[PDB]
Amino acid sequence: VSIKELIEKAKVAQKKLEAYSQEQVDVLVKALGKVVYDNAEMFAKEAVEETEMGVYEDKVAKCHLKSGAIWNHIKDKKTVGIIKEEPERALVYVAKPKGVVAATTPITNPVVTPMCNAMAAIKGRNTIIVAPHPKAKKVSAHTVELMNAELKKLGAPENIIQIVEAPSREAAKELMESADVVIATGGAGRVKAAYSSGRPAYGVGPGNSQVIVDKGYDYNKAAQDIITGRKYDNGIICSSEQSVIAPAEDYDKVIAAFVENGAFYVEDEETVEKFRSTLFKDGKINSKIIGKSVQIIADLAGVKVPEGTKVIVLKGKGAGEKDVLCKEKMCPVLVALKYDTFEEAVEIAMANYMYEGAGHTAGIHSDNDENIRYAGTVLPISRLVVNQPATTAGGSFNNGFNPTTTLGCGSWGRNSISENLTYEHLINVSRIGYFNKEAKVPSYEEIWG
Amino acid sequence: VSIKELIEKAKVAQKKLEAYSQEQVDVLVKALGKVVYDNAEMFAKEAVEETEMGVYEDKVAKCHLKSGAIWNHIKDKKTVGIIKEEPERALVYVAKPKGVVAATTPITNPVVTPMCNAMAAIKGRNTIIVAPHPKAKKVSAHTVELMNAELKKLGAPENIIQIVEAPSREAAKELMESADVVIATGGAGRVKAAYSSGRPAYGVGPGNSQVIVDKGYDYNKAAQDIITGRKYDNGIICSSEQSVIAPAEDYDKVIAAFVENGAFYVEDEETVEKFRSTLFKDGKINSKIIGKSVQIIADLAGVKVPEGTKVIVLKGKGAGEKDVLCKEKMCPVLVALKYDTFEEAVEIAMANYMYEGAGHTAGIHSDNDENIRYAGTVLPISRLVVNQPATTAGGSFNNGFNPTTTLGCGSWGRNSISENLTYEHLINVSRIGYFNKEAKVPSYEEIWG
Repeated sequence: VSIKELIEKAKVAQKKLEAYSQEQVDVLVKALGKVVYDNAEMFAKEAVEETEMGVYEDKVAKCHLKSGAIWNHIKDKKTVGIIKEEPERALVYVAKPKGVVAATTPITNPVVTPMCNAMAAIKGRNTIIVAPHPKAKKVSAHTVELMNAELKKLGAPENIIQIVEAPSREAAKELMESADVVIATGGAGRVKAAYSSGRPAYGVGPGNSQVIVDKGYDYNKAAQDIITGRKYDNGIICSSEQSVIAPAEDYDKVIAAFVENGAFYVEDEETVEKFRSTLFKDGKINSKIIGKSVQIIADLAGVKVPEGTKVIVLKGKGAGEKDVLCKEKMCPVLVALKYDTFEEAVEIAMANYMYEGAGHTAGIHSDNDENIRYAGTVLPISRLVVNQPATTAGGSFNNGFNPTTTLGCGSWGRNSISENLTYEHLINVSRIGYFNKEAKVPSYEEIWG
Repeated sequence: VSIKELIEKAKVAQKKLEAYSQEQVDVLVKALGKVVYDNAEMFAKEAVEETEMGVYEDKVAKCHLKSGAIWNHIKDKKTVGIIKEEPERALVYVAKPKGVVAATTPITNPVVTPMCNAMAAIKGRNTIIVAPHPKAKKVSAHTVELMNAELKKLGAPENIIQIVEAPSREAAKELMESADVVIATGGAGRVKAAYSSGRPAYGVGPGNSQVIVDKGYDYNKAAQDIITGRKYDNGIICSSEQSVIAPAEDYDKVIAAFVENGAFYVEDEETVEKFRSTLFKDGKINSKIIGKSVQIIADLAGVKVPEGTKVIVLKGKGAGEKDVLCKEKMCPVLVALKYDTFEEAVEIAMANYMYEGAGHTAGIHSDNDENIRYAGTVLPISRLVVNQPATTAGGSFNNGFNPTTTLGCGSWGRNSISENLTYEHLINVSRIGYFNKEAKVPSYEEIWG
């Protein structure tokens, strides 16, 4: 099945799907997330043992959280036909499909990403063609199979969800250039290909979530939240915490709070280098430790780490490019940096985002809202996460971030949107704009007064 | 001055401009539009006589309308720092610059487009580098010169607005690939280059505004509005009317209303072909008649057209690809098509958008709001214009369309947005997202009930 065949099958199905009503669309979208929720144990076991990375229980919770939070958010959203009337502007808003969606899915979330993109596309009467990551093509195609089985039970049009099993680089390039809109969730090489296809694209970016712990905050609570997000799925989540920027006044208190909650702190220079020379090879992350457990990393580094350790905290030689450990670490390892005062703490996180990860996510644990707002104003980020694990940046029942699996990084990460990808970005919103007669034309003084 | 120098000067100026407040930004933006308003007579005379297309008085009104309507819309908009608080979602919205903007400007609007893009960029503390069309580089650089003169009077940072005078295709390609965000207002070749640069881009599309006149409407009013938009600037406006889809019941009444208001109607097959073989060469528009007067087109066609004629109405052989006249005509010429009933009138316009211009603008003249809403729901357009000239789709004091010079065509025209380009698209909007504790976690029945 060539790409031109997949595109033609998707365009035919979309024209059939365009005749669907708001209710008939929502029926299909709800079942897409429910089948991922009901088969979470099977998908998580296959994804972990095929991609050779991640934690089984964490992917089960990921399938449960993503599928439920997405449908809970989009169940009452109007995305078909006329959706909003603004008489004060003499405007009527109409929601129209964009057409055929091409979605390249990653290896880290090979189940919830094909689900999220398909739910967001079908929500706006669009069809989707999935191109999975090669090391995850089996579990990603199995998710599409279980989703298409439920769509067939509901009499949905065939081929509204398609899969490109094992495509070449030219095939994925042929797919993105042929589709009406592109979604690229993965490495910077796949994202740059999306914005080079001559088509409007939605991409992601490399993460590097910096975490500021403010003076006086509950260090035990901050430690628990940061450890929970760092070890989540063995640390392959893009928004996962990467550093702990702690005040030098209470530095021993912050570290002891991490050690109390299952962290192994390393201060010795030679011992940290045993981890640094293992995690990074010529400034690049070692692919053999991506998504691996703490004991796997500890054995390869030759350092004794006690059993039950959740994360590894390493004292960094400095901020920014003073230490390769300040880059994105796709493994349960945190770099520890001390700061003098808050503006410098913002500067320390600023230098790490210039090193890698600008435009993604940051985390802060503080009761000082003047400090939280100052951090949110200066840092080059799309999402600031306050007093909770940074891994919740993709949507939670306790925060206001839009649930998604595609976190846009804005212009910093070379993306079109600096927000979470939802149904909104997969529909064209038009305007009917009437002739407002009651409005008075401003004069020269009324314009430039 | 190489492109790498222009980028470095723009990045330095943007970091200086980022320190500006909301008030200090609005001061610069107001002066950018005012200097184009105050020098409209000089800019319009130079643009007409350099690009060899358009009408002098129409470009004066264009400079007056665009500059005033844009500032009147963005004067009170918050685009610096924290701009919105949503306590019901525990969200705080922050507006951040995207960086350096690369804007390729067209030959048809070489004055208001460099102004609009610069006003929208500086509104969000961004800097802009303008790459003008070769046949309009003198008047486009003169606009940048007069704008930078006013910025210098106000002590603004130098080089927040730059110009690439006469760049090669490789130079414009080097500029778009180097900037943080791209704006491409021009032909489909320049737009496709923007979305192929590996950067997030905002483009336009070829227009082909179809106009439906409903049964029973004021045919004299519809004729006046359609003629006004067709002859505007000798018909080079992208949203300008291209056809008159009239009911066959009152076809003679609609045509007589056009003739009464200064139109020359042609019904003879051989005489229409004299125009068709002149307007189009092998299906492509003849560049010698783009933006030219009615008498210029009439002389080249060898057809006697009376003096004082405003537009030329040509009876088409059929809808869609049955007549090359149903394509975009960048000249004061309309194609006339009769329809049986309203659903077919929507189908006739549908076939012309499939031929050319899908995703742009349509016009309708009707008192039946059920028909207006049916047309707005089905037609593949970003803007429907009701009971007024379609050239007002770029913003008017009597409609709710956002004032702009960059009209996005959505996924149909291979653009990222299906709306008018404003300050909103040139800023990154981030979220601070607090931890909502009062929210209750839904259970299985509460999620999938």
